[PDB]
This record gives sequence, structure tokens and C-alpha cells, in this order.
Amino acid sequence: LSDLYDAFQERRQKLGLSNPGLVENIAKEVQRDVLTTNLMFSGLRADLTKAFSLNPLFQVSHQFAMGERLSPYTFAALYGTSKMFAQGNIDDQGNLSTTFNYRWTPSFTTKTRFQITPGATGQDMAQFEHEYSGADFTATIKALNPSFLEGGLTGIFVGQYLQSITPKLSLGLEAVWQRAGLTQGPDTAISYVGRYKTENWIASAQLQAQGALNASYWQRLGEKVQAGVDMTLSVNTKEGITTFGAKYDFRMSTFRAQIDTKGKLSCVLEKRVAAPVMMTFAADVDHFTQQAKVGVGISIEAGGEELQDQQPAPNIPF
Amino acid sequence: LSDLYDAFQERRQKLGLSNPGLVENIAKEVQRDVLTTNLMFSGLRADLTKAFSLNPLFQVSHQFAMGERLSPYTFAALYGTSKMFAQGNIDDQGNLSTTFNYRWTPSFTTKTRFQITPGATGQDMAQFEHEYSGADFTATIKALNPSFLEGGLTGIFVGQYLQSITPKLSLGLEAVWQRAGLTQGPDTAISYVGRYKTENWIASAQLQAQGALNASYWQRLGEKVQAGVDMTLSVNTKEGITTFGAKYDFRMSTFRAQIDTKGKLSCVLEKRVAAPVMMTFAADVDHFTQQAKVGVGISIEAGGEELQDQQPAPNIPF
Amino acid sequence: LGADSKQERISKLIEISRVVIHYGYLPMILYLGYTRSEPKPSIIRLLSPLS
Amino acid sequence: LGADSKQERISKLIEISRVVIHYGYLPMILYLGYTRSEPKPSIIRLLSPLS
Amino acid sequence: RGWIYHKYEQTTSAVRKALSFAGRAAWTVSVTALLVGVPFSLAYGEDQQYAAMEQEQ
Amino acid sequence: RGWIYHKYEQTTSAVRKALSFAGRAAWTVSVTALLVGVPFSLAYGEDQQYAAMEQEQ
Amino acid sequence: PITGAYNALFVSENASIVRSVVAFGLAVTFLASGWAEAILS
Amino acid sequence: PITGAYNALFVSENASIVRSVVAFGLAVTFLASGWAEAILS
Amino acid sequence: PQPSPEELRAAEAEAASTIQRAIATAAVLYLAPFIVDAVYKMF
Amino acid sequence: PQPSPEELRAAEAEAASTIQRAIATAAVLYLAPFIVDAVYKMF
Ligand SMILES: C[C@@H]1CC[C@@]2(OC1)O[C@H]1C[C@H]3[C@@H]4CC=C5C[C@@H](OCCC(CO)CO)CC[C@]5(C)[C@H]4CC[C@]3(C)[C@H]1[C@@H]2C
Ligand SMILES: C[C@@H]1CC[C@@]2(OC1)O[C@H]1C[C@H]3[C@@H]4CC=C5C[C@@H](OCCC(CO)CO)CC[C@]5(C)[C@H]4CC[C@]3(C)[C@H]1[C@@H]2C
Ligand SMILES: C[C@@H]1CC[C@@]2(OC1)O[C@H]1C[C@H]3[C@@H]4CC=C5C[C@@H](OCCC(CO)CO)CC[C@]5(C)[C@H]4CC[C@]3(C)[C@H]1[C@@H]2C
Ligand SMILES: C[C@@H]1CC[C@@]2(OC1)O[C@H]1C[C@H]3[C@@H]4CC=C5C[C@@H](OCCC(CO)CO)CC[C@]5(C)[C@H]4CC[C@]3(C)[C@H]1[C@@H]2C
Ligand SMILES: C[C@@H]1CC[C@@]2(OC1)O[C@H]1C[C@H]3[C@@H]4CC=C5C[C@@H](OCCC(CO)CO)CC[C@]5(C)[C@H]4CC[C@]3(C)[C@H]1[C@@H]2C
Ligand SMILES: C[C@@H]1CC[C@@]2(OC1)O[C@H]1C[C@H]3[C@@H]4CC=C5C[C@@H](OCCC(CO)CO)CC[C@]5(C)[C@H]4CC[C@]3(C)[C@H]1[C@@H]2C
Ligand SMILES: C[C@@H]1CC[C@@]2(OC1)O[C@H]1C[C@H]3[C@@H]4CC=C5C[C@@H](OCCC(CO)CO)CC[C@]5(C)[C@H]4CC[C@]3(C)[C@H]1[C@@H]2C
Ligand SMILES: C[C@@H]1CC[C@@]2(OC1)O[C@H]1C[C@H]3[C@@H]4CC=C5C[C@@H](OCCC(CO)CO)CC[C@]5(C)[C@H]4CC[C@]3(C)[C@H]1[C@@H]2C
Repeated sequence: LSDLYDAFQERRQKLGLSNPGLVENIAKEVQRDVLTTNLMFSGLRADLTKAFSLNPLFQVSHQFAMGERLSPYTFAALYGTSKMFAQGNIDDQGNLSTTFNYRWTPSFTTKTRFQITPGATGQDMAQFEHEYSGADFTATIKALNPSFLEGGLTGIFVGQYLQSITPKLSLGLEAVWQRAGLTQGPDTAISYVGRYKTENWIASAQLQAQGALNASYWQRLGEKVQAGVDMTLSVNTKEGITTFGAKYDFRMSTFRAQIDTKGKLSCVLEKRVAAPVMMTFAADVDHFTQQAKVGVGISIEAGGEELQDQQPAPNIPF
Repeated sequence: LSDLYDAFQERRQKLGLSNPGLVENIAKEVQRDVLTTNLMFSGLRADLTKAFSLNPLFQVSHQFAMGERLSPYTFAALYGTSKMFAQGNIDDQGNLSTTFNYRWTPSFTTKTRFQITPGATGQDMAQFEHEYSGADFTATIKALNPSFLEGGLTGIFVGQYLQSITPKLSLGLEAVWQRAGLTQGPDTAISYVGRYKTENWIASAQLQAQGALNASYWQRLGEKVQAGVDMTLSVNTKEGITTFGAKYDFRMSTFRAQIDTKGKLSCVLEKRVAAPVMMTFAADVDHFTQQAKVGVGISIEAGGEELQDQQPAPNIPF
Repeated sequence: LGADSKQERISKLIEISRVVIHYGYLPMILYLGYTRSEPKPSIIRLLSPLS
Repeated sequence: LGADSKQERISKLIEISRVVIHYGYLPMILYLGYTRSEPKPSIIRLLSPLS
Repeated sequence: RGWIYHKYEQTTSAVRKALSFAGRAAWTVSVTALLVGVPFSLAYGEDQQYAAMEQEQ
Repeated sequence: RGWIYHKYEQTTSAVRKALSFAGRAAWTVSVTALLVGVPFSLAYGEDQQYAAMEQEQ
Repeated sequence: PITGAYNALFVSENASIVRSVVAFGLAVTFLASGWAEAILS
Repeated sequence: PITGAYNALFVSENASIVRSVVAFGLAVTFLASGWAEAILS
Repeated sequence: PQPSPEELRAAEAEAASTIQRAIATAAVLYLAPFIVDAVYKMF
Repeated sequence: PQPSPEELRAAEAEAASTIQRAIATAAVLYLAPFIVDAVYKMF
């Protein structure tokens, strides 16, 4: 009866909890904000982005690239709204990656992704994601290549849960169920996560039940500097790597540098060389082989000048 | 008798001729000043140069490099004087390249070069060069690995002659004699060169008697811009390539760009990012394969600030 | 367990949907943008990179 | 034509000269510089890269 | 009937070839303009700022 | 006699190993200081020029 | 007529020589005519 | 004593794990102790 | 080799049990803040 | 195969003749400006 639900929720709200965010973001500050891993590239790269409006967000992008595992050309377009976000990008070889996110409810959103490769049968993947963001938790279920055609379920199904335990501590869970086909038995994995977040530092751990462990620590070293440490241990042979890095935010540039136990040094400099133009320098150095990989990239955004008067749409479900 | 020599030279001087320079410099303005060929590199490179004096010139250099066919480290030192120039550089693998140039006379100079590779027997080369610069000509003879040990001459002997015909036209010759050993007969090649040089444009041709032809044209496109075209034809299969390029001299940077008939685009930007520090960006693009080679380099010169009062030594025979 | 004809036809629908997605997804986004952006750009300018 | 002993000894001189050049050439330049440059640097500063 | 289907295939080969050339030609023109025009515009633009700072003296 | 020659070889192996480590360690320290210190000093130095232009207002 | 311009310029053993000689002639005439300075300077 | 520090840290199957755990502990204590800010900020 | 008909049962059951205890764990976490708070109140 | 004793003579002579005409060409070039000037004077 509602008599319990009303009293139960009132006690729940008195605990001062907040939404802990996604399980995949539990270590975002180290692995994405401080570390270079997601910004590293080699060769030449150029992105030309034209923004046609901010509400609804609509922009078109052309990427030219010549480098390791970089497709020569990629056309992209995105359309955003407070309730929806559609994105598509296609390679010169016809590989199409699509995104369609829709807010059915302010708390419930469905994310649909397709990957279509024409030249190679490869993986033509369909991923159906359902996220619920509660007052103090978030729950997600992903279905990747779901099928019932063989008379039984097939594909990869991932459940995720993250719960705020205290205003600082969140604990969570991820569970996977897999079956390549009815010829084989289903495979299941469980991962445990947790995070302690304060204003100046954040600690996170990801524990795969099969033996892998990822621990990360982030700390703000003043207004312009932040640093973080990322340790990955695999004991499934035994392998361990620790990456330490720092990020500096200047008025017109951001500098990142990191070193890791495998002797790899890498740095990324992003520099606002002009009002619409941002240059990127990325360098990777392996001290064991004395080999370096250098990436120079440019980004230009024509659209914004005319549209600055108009305002970006709130809560686009990217 | 001197009666003829005095009258002969007086008529010679009345012709308004001047020293035409070296045969190897007959196309310098295109191939070295405008084109990118000698500045292109890939990967990371850093040169640290300390100058200890300008008269006598003495400086020490450390090069760090990580790239295609770039040795990880190279120590170098040079000592210069109006009468002599000694230079040595050695790799991390012990490859020593040496130079010793001496002005026996203001018109006559001997250049001695050694290459010593410890790890691989390879080529341990000794090159003995003798240059004479006359009032209107220059003559050179090079002996590379000369030997009389087998009871007969062996090695590569190159004679060069360049003659000013008019204040603008110089014509020249290069002749080679080769013998790998007394087991085989001597091989001889002749190359013809010429150049027409004016204030705004320079035309050069190099004609190998065996069939290769190199034509180049340089033109100054105003105070800050110069351009040049380089054609190489080989008819020994038949192969031809034409490279067109331009160089821009700005206050704090020099930009070079070139394209050639083989579809290769390359550019080099040299930028004075600081008083002692010069950055270099080099990019090579092959339009047939859509592959790019990127080189980022830095050069720093600590020494000059204290020594600016002192003046560089005149006529160092580099 | 299953049905042979039902599986054959269902798979055929997926390859129809896959082809429609492959060809129609980006033109769809461009249509949503072109007709709802403020202001509305030109048809040629809609795909111009920086003009 | 030639002489066996003369060729053996001459070649030996070249490998002596080659070893002296390989080891002594750069120290020689550094000595010429250090003793004749104006002003004269320090022995440690002589090989310092940028200090 | 089949005469139309052969023509359809004949068109596809030529048209697909035409689009591949046009797309490949457009790529090289774009990449050339970027690799030359970007460093030049930054170098030329900085040179003009120094020229302004001299004129303002 | 031979006892000295063996010691000479024993020294050469250890000393050549020592120089290779010292040279290799010096290279990585230099390359690390360059690749991190050069972009940082240019970025940090430019930031200070903007800070000066604000203070001078 | 036009076929004789294609074969010797793109599908013959000496076509590479012809292409470079034409590219050299065009580049020099571009520079020497003053059009390059009027555009590049 | 010292030999037991070398073998488990550089020449054992689990030595890679030990090295990364030590590098993680040192980096976190460097940051958390305030020495990093006093040097890097 | 391919699994026999009851070896699939073992795999299908073992997979089901892991997912049943995963959802059981998420239920404990959801109720956990009421428990953690009480211990702080006791302190 | 290796060259016979008179085939080396042919190679040694042919190489000598090319170098003799190279030095002969350089002598003509050295004297050439007196010739080129005279034609201009005639004009
Ligand atoms: C599933 C796995 C379980 C472990 C884990 O998730 C993964 O779960 C979290 C538990 C966290 C700790 C809990 C509490 C504190 C007290 C705090 O004290 C600050 C001052 C305070 C007085 O103590 C104010 O009064 C310091 C930090 C510490 C020890 C946390 C560190 C990070 C930890 C280890 C997190 C870790 C990532
Ligand atoms: C199981 C996995 C192994 C790795 C790991 O868990 C997961 O192990 C945990 C240990 C944690 C540290 C413990 C205590 C402190 C002291 C605190 O300082 C505030 C002062 C305060 C008490 O000292 C009184 O003022 C700052 C944070 C810090 C350093 C924690 C950081 C995160 C760490 C490294 C966690 C890390 C992610
Ligand atoms: C061994 C090979 C023989 C060819 C060559 O070396 C190699 O030797 C040179 C001969 C040169 C030409 C001689 C004279 C002129 C007249 C001048 O006229 C300007 C105005 C003038 C009136 O004519 C003033 O009054 C234009 C240029 C031209 C044709 C030269 C071009 C470059 C040439 C072809 C050079 C070429 C590189
Ligand atoms: C055998 C090899 C084949 C390639 C080559 O020789 C070597 O062939 C030559 C032809 C030469 C051009 C001929 C004439 C002119 C006209 C002049 O313009 C001044 C105006 C003036 C006469 O027009 C009256 O004012 C500028 C120079 C230019 C373009 C020469 C440039 C160099 C060229 C390309 C030479 C090139 C190196
Ligand atoms: C058509 C294809 C795509 C676009 C393109 O051709 C090919 O068109 C060219 C025009 C170039 C820009 C011209 C002028 C400048 C100003 C300079 O300085 C501004 C300083 C800032 C300080 O805030 C304002 O003062 C910065 C660079 C920029 C924007 C050029 C960038 C590259 C561009 C986009 C080139 C690019 C290659
Ligand atoms: C010991 C080893 C070699 C040297 C080294 O450590 C390792 O030592 C570091 C010191 C750095 C310099 C510090 C400050 C600046 C000023 C900045 O701005 C000036 C602007 C200009 C305008 O004319 C004057 O105002 C330009 C860069 C520069 C010179 C740094 C360059 C890199 C250097 C040399 C670093 C290098 C990695
Ligand atoms: C044998 C090979 C075939 C290709 C080629 O040699 C090699 O054949 C040559 C013919 C030359 C042109 C002849 C005459 C002139 C007039 C001159 O003067 C005009 C005045 C000017 C203002 O200055 C414009 O009004 C300008 C130059 C030009 C066009 C020559 C350009 C180079 C060319 C194309 C040379 C080219 C490289
Ligand atoms: C299990 C694994 C072994 C390694 C490790 O976990 C993983 O073991 C943990 C022990 C931690 C330290 C314990 C206590 C403190 C005091 C705290 O407060 C002081 C006040 C400060 C001012 O703020 C200085 O006075 C500062 C931090 C520090 C040193 C911890 C640092 C991180 C450490 C090294 C953790 C490390 C990552």
C-alpha cells in the first residue's frame, strides 16, 4: 500500500543521497580527464565542424585522417534535443556507426546503437540500452545482438547497478550473460565496483570476479592542476600496470603528461591557436624500444559565430 | 714567360667574370633553399647546442631522436677558424663521422672526411678532397678509399670543374673513375652541368652522359617569397619526376610547401617559438596511398647569449 | 522448436531494416536538422564544411 | 708486383690510425675548443647541454 | 527485359567508378588545402600581428 | 699473468654493462624532460603573458 | 586526335617522362610569366 | 635480506604485480601527502 | 567437442544461479544505506 | 665470369680515354670566355 511507500521514501530522502552516475563513469576523472589514453593518436588528423543551431542542436562534421588505424575520411551529423539525440558517422569504406538516445521520462532513457560494415560481414551489431536514473541509484540493461531465432536467447546481456550508500560512497555491480548460440552453454560474469568521492580527491575500484582489478585515484592539485593514478592488475599469467599522470589547464591550452610502469611516456598538448581553431600535439614514447608515435591534429568550428546568440538545448541525452 | 702571363691575365680580368662556386651547389637555391627534401624527417627530434665561442668557433651539440632511420643519440662537436674547421659526430652505436677542412691558401682548401662504423665492417670510408677556387673557376678532385696496396690504383676518383663563361653563364664538368679492385676493369662516368644566374631567377641543368637529366629553375617572387621547380629524368626503364615548391620567409617563421608528379605533398614549418628555441613541423603526404609521415622537432641554443659580444670568425671553411 | 519459414522471413526483415538504416540514417538526421534548426540553412550550405 | 710483408704492415698502420681516429677525434676537438675558446669554460660545463 | 538489366549493371560500374574518382579527388584537394593552408595561415597571421605592433610605435 | 688477463675481461663485461645502463638511463631522463618540459614551458610561458596583459589593464 | 594525347601521356612506357616534362614546362611558365607573383606574393 | 627484495620484484612470475602495486602506493602517497601540490602546482 | 544434452543443463543452471545472486546483491545494496546510517546513529 | 688479361686492357684503355677527353673539355671551357666575348664584340 501507498501508506508504506510514502513513509519509506521520506526516510530515504533524509539520508542525503544523490544520483551516483553511470558505472562506466566511476573512474572518469582519472581515465578520461587526466590520462591521455582517449586523446592519443598518430599521424595527421583534421576535423571540420559546422554548427547550424544550438536549440535544436544540429551540426555536421568532416574528418580527414592519415595515421595508424585512422580511416581516411568520416562524415558525421548529429541532431540534439532535450528529449532526444541522434548521431551518425560513416567511413570512406561505408562503415556506419549510429546512435539514437531518447528520454522516455526524465529518469528513463533508451540508447540504441548500430554498427554496419558493408565490405566485411564482420560484426553488424545492434545494442539496445535502457538506463534508469533514480533518486540515489542508476540501473542499466544492455542487449547486444539479441536473438530468439534459434528457439532460445542468444547474445550478450549486461546488467549494471550503482547505488549511493552515503553522500561520498557509492557501491555497484555489473553482471553479464553470454551465449554465442544454442550449441554452447551460457557464460556469466560479475564485476564489483565502488567509489569514494570528495571535493578534492576521488577513489575508485573495479573488481572482476575472474581476477582482474582496476584501482584509480584522482586528486585536485589546486585550481589549475589535477592528477590521477590508475592501476590495473590481471591475475587470470599475472600482469600489472600503474599509470601516473597530471593535467594542466591554462588560459589557452591544456597539457597532459603520463608515465606508466611499462616504461611508456605520453603527452597531449591541446592549444587554442585561433578563436575557432584548436591544435593538438600527441606524442607517445616507449622507453624500452626508443620508438615514438607522433600525432598532429587540428579542429575548426565554423558554425558557432552566428549561433552564439541562440543557446544550447538543455539535457540533450548524449 | 711572364710577359704572356701578365698580358693574358689582364685580358681575362676585363671580361667581368666571377667565381662560379661549387658544382654541387649549381642548383642549391631550388633543391636546398626552396624544396623540403633536406629538412624532411619523421618522429621526434631534439637538438641542444651550446656555443662556447664565436672566434674561434667552438660548439657542442646533443641530438635526441626517435624516428625512421634516426639514431637515438648523436654527440657532436665542432671547432672553427678562418683557416680550419674540424667537426665530429658520433652515434649511440659508435658510428663516427669526421670532417677536417684546412685552407692551405686563401684559394686552395683540403677537405678530409672519415666514416667509421664499429658494429658492422660496412663502409669505413676515407674521402680526401682538394678544392681550388680561381678568379673565374673552381676545380676539385676527390679520392674516396684510395689504395695502391694491390699493386694498382683502386677506389673512386672524382674530378670537378666549373667555369664562368659570362657574368651570368657558368658551364662545368664532372668526371669519375672507379675500380673496386684489380680483378675488374675501371669504370668511368662524365656529367655535364651549366647554370644561368640572374638576380631574380636561376636556371640549372645537370646532364649525366649515361642518360639522367636534372633541370631546375628558381625564381624570387618578391622580398618574402621564392619558388623553384626541379625535374629529374632517368632514361637508363624511363622515369621522370617534377617537384614544384615555394618558400615563405616571415618575421618569426619560414614555411615551405611542395608537390611533385608522383603525388607526394610535403611541407615544413620552422617557427621561432622562443629566442633560443626553434620548433619544426614536417609532414609528408603520399596521395596515392593516403599515408602521412609526421616529424616534430625542437632546437635550443644555450651558448649565444653570453657570446653575442664576440664576433663569428670570418671565412671558416665549413 | 522454431519454424523454418518464420526464421527465413524474420531474417529477411532484419536485412531490409539493415539496408534502410545503412542508407537512410544520415539523410534522416540531415532532414531533422535542416527542417528544425534555427535559422534554416541552405541545401548546399547544409553540407558545406566551413563556409 | 707488390710485397706480402709490405701490404700486411701497411694495412696494420691503417687499423692503428683508424682506432686512433675513432677514439681520439672528438676528444681532440674538445681540447682545441677548451684551450682556445674565448672565454674558457669549465671542464664539466664544456659538455653541459644547456646550463 | 534483360537488355535493361545489363544496362543497369553497365551504369553501376561506370557510376561507381565516377563517384570513387570524385570522392578521391575531393579528398586530395581538401587534404592539400588543409596541410598547406593551415600552417601558412597561422604563420602569415602571426606575421601580420608583429607588423601591426611595429606600425603602432 | 693470465690471472690479470681474465680480470681484465671480467672488468670489461661489467664496466661495459655499467656504461650501457648509465647511457641508457641518461637518455630516458633527457628525453622525458624534453618531451614534458618543452610543451609545458611553452604552454606555461604563454599563460603568463596573458596574465601580464590582464594585470596591465 | 585526343586518343593520341591520352596514350602517350598515361599508358605508355615513356608516359612518365612526358608528364614530368609537361609539369616542368607549366610550372616554369607559371613562374616566369609573373602570374605566380601576382597570386602567391 | 636485500636479495629477497630483488627476486620478488624483478625476476619472478608475480614481480610485475608487485611493481605496479608499489608504483600505485607511491604515487597515491605522493599526491595525498601534499608533496605533489607543493611541487607540481 | 560439443556439450552433451545434460552438460548444457549444468551450464544453463550455473549461469542462471550467478544472475539470480547478482540481482539479489543489487537488492541488498538498495537497502544498504538504511543499514549504514543506523550504525552511524549508534555511534 | 672474370675478365681475361686483354679484356682488362680494353677496360683500362677505354677508361683512360674518357678521362683524357674530360680534362681536354675542361681546357676548352677555361678558354671559352675569350671566345664567347669575341662573338659579342663582333655583334
Ligand atoms: C568494492 C570495493 C570496496 C572499496 C571501495 O570500492 C571498491 O569502496 C570505497 C571505500 C572507501 C573508503 C571508505 C572510507 C574512507 C574514510 C575516509 O576518511 C576521510 C576523512 C573522514 C574520516 O575518516 C572524515 O571524517 C578516507 C578514505 C576511505 C578509507 C575510503 C577510501 C576509498 C575506498 C576504499 C573506496 C574503494 C574504491
Ligand atoms: C582494493 C583496492 C586497492 C586500492 C585502493 O582501494 C581499492 O586502496 C584504497 C586506499 C585508499 C587511501 C586510504 C587513505 C587515504 C587518506 C586520505 O587522506 C585524508 C586524511 C584522513 C585519513 O588519513 C584524515 O585527515 C586521502 C585518501 C587516501 C590516500 C586513500 C586514497 C584511495 C586509496 C588509495 C584506495 C585505492 C583506490
Ligand atoms: C650544359 C647545359 C646547357 C644549357 C644550360 O646549362 C646546361 O646552360 C645555360 C644556357 C642558358 C640560356 C642562355 C641565355 C639565355 C638568354 C636569357 O635572356 C635574358 C634576357 C637577355 C636577352 O636574351 C638580356 O638581354 C634568357 C635565358 C637563356 C635562354 C638561358 C636559359 C638557361 C640556360 C638554358 C642554361 C642551361 C641550364
Ligand atoms: C636542357 C634542359 C631543359 C630545361 C631547361 O634547360 C635545361 O630549358 C631551359 C629553358 C629556360 C627558359 C627559357 C626562357 C626563359 C624566359 C626568361 O624571361 C625573361 C624574358 C626574356 C626572354 O623571354 C625577354 O624579356 C625567364 C627564364 C626562362 C623561363 C628560362 C628559364 C629556364 C629554362 C626553363 C631552362 C631549363 C633549365
Ligand atoms: C575550404 C577548405 C576548408 C577551409 C580552408 O580551406 C580548405 O580554408 C582556409 C581558411 C583558413 C583560415 C584563414 C584565416 C585564419 C585566421 C588565423 O588567425 C586568426 C586569429 C584569431 C585570434 O582569435 C582571430 O583574430 C587563424 C587560422 C584561420 C582561421 C585559418 C584556418 C585554416 C583555414 C580555415 C583554411 C582551410 C584549409
Ligand atoms: C636539462 C635538460 C635540457 C634543458 C631542459 O631540461 C632538460 O631545461 C628546461 C628549461 C626549459 C626552458 C625554460 C623556459 C623557457 C622560456 C619560454 O619562453 C621564453 C620566451 C622568450 C621570448 O623571446 C623569452 O621571453 C620558452 C621555452 C624555454 C626556453 C624552455 C625551453 C625548454 C627548456 C630548456 C627545458 C629542457 C627540457
Ligand atoms: C624544352 C622544354 C619544354 C618546356 C620549356 O622548356 C623545357 O620550354 C620553354 C618555353 C618557355 C617560355 C618561352 C617564352 C616566354 C616568354 C617570357 O617573357 C614574357 C614576358 C613575361 C613578363 O616577364 C610575360 O609577359 C616569359 C616566360 C616564357 C612564357 C617561357 C616560360 C618557360 C618556358 C615554358 C620553357 C619550358 C620550361
Ligand atoms: C593496499 C595497497 C597498499 C598501498 C596503499 O593502498 C593500496 O596503502 C595505502 C596507505 C596510504 C597512506 C595511509 C595514510 C596516509 C596519511 C594521510 O593523511 C596524512 C596527512 C597529510 C596532509 O593531508 C600529510 O600530513 C595522507 C595519505 C597517507 C600517506 C596514505 C597515502 C596512500 C596510501 C599509501 C595507500 C596506498 C595506495
